[PDB]
Amino acid sequence: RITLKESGPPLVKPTQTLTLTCSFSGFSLSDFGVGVGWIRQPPGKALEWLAIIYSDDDKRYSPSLNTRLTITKDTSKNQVVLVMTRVSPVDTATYFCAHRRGPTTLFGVPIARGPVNAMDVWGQGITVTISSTSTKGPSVFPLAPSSKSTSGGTAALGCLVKDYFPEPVTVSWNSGALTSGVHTFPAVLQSSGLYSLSSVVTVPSSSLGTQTYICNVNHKPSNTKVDKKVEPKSCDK
Amino acid sequence: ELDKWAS
Amino acid sequence: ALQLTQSPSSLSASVGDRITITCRASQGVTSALAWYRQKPGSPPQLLIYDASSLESGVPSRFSGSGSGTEFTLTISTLRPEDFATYYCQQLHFYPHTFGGGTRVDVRRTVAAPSVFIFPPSDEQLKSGTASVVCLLNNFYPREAKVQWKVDNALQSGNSQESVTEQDSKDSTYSLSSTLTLSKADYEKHKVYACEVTHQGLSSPVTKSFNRGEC
Repeated sequence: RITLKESGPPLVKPTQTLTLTCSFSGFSLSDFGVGVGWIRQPPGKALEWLAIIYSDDDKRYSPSLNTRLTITKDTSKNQVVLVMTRVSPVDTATYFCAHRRGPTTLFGVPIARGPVNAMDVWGQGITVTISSTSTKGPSVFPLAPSSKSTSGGTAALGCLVKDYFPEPVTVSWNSGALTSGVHTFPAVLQSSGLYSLSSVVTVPSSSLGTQTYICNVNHKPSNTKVDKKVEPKSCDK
Repeated sequence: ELDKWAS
Repeated sequence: ALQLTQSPSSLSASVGDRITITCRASQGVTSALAWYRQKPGSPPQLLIYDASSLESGVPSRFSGSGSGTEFTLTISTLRPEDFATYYCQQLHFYPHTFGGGTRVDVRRTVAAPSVFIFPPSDEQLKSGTASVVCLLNNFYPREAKVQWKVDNALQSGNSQESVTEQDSKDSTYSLSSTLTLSKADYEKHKVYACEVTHQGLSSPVTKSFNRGEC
C-alpha cells in the first residue's frame, strides 16, 4: 500500500541546482520514526546513499556531499524534496527515494527496532544527466569484414555510431530482416561529452560476396536517420 | 556517527 | 565511512541451485544489515532486513544470517527471476553504505572469445579521427581483459569498453574495446594490437594489423 514516485528534470547543466521531488502515499511522514531517504546509482555502478529525513525533522547527509545537499519534507503534501547545488557530470545517475520504517509500536508504544534496519519500499527512480553538450546527430562509419575479422567460416562486420547527444540511438540491420548474431553494445560517454556505440553481427564469410549488409541508425533527438552499407574493403573482395 | 536507532 | 565488501563480485549458477553471497563490514554493525535484489531497469527490492528477518511477501527460499562483521544471504533453490544483482546495506552507522553488489548469471560451459580487430575506415580518417575496434565475441565467463599496444607502446586512457547483457540464447557475452586516436597520430604508427586474456584461453591472445604493410 506504500508508493513513492520521483520527479525532476532529466537533463541539467553543470553548476546548476538540481531539485528532485518524491511524492508518496500509503504512509505519513508524521508517523513516529518513519524516514524517507535518497540513494543514487550512477551508470553501471553500485548504489550510493545520499541522505535521509525523519518524521521528527531530524536529517542526515552523506558527508562528502554535505555542502551540496539539502533535504526537506512537506507532511501536508506528502512530499520530500532533495536539492543538490553545483552539479557536475559526476552526478549523472538514476536517483531513488525510499521509505524507512519507524520502530514497531504496540498501541503507540515502541517495542522493537528491528524493522528499521532496511529501506523497505523504493520508488521507480529517475534518471538525471548532467551535461553542457548540445544536441548532435551521429556519424556512421563502417566496420568492414576482413581476414582479421574472420574466424573459420564466420565473418564479423558492423557499424560505428560516433559522436551523438543525447541518448538514445536505435540500430537495426537490413531493415530488421537480420537479427541473428547481432550485438548492439551499450553506448559509452566519450571525454568530449558525446556518446558513441557500435553494432556488430557475425555472418557466413561465404555470404560477403552476395548478401548485402546495411545498418539502420536512428537518432530521434536530432531527427537524424542514416543507412550505412557495410562491405569488405577492396583488400579482400 | 551512530544511526538514529543505534543508541 | 564503514566499508562493505561483498563476495563473490560475480557468480555463475543454474536454476534450482543453492547459492550464498557474503558481505563483510570494516567494523561491527550489529544486526543492522539488509539485503536487496535488483533486476535490470528496475529499482532494488528488499529481501531481508535486520540481518535475518524475512520481508513480508518475499519467498521463503531467501534467508539471511550473521551479525557483527560477517553476513550471508542464501537462496535455497534458485529461480529464473533470481538472476540479477544483489546488494547489502548497513544502517548502523551514518552514512548508511551499500556493498559493491553481486551479479548472478546463467551458468554454461566455458567459451573462449573470438577476437576480431577493425582498423579505422577511410571515411572516418577523412573526417579527422581514427577509431580502432577490438571485438571479443560470444565468451563466458564475463571476466575478460583487453590491452592495447601501438608499436609495442601500451595505450592508457584512450580506450573505452562496452559489454552486452548475457545472451538469452547461448548465455554468452560480447565485448568491444575502442581505441581512439587523432588522424595525425594514427598515421605515425604501424602496428596496432589488442591483447586479450580470458579463462577460455590457455594464454593471452593477440590480434593486430600493420597499416605499414600494404
